[PDB]
Amino acid sequence: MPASRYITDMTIEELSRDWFMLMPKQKVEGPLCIRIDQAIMDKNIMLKANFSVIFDRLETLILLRAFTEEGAIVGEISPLPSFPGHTIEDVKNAIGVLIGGLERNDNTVRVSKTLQRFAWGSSNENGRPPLTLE
Repeated sequence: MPASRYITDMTIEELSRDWFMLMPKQKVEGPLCIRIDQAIMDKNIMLKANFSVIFDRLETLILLRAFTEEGAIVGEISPLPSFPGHTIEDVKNAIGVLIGGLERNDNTVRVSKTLQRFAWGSSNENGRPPLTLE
């Protein structure tokens, strides 16, 4: 087997940090459950992830986290433990569903340097349905 690399893009300190959603919205996207908080607006947020790597691409996502430049965890993409054999194809879409929710809320988000060159790249999700009024 070729050597499998591990990206510790986000720290164990903040990975093991307890948090909640004040406006919880649960999207399921394949083997990856997307956490969307509808209240988090006007924030500068970063899409960070720890994962295994093979052939210089994302092999299996261990965990993905969305948190502000404040450090406050406002969202997450939790890989379901009952699915240990998922592809980078699943992950790149999942990142963009999380981002899509952040876009609706009107934040300012950026994807991690790692996720950009591994998963995101050319195949990037785009779009924001505006939060309509009555």
